[PDB]
Amino acid sequence: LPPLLTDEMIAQYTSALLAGTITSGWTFGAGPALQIPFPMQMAYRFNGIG
Amino acid sequence: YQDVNCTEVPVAWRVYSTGSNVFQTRAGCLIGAEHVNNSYE
Ligand SMILES: *[C@@H]1O[C@H](CO)[C@@H](O)[C@H](O)[C@H]1NC(C)=O
Ligand SMILES: *[C@@H]1O[C@H](CO)[C@@H](O)[C@H](O)[C@H]1NC(C)=O
Repeated sequence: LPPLLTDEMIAQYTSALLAGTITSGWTFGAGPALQIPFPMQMAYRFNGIG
Repeated sequence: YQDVNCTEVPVAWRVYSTGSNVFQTRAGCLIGAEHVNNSYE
């Protein structure tokens, strides 16, 4: 039997996740996606490890 | 009908073997449903 999800939609989901985590930080896992420039989220990701 | 090129589906209830609505997909052949360009859930 063929798979229910062809590879194209799998690639679409992966691209969606990647774009979301690049642009909106991790705030798109909780609620609405909140925009933030990339350097200031790497700054907070440092601030999260001391 | 699974994995059957439906040029010969009724060769081997008749209403569900005629050509009222025939769709060809990767899974097999679908009879009784209308193809639609629109996309839904
Ligand atoms: C299915 O059968 C038809 C015969 O009408 C043939 O032309 C075609 O190549 C076959 N395979 C398909 C449609 O994938
Ligand atoms: C769907 O799109 C195709 C390609 O443009 C067209 O031939 C067809 O008439 C459209 N409508 C249906 C119901 O298939």
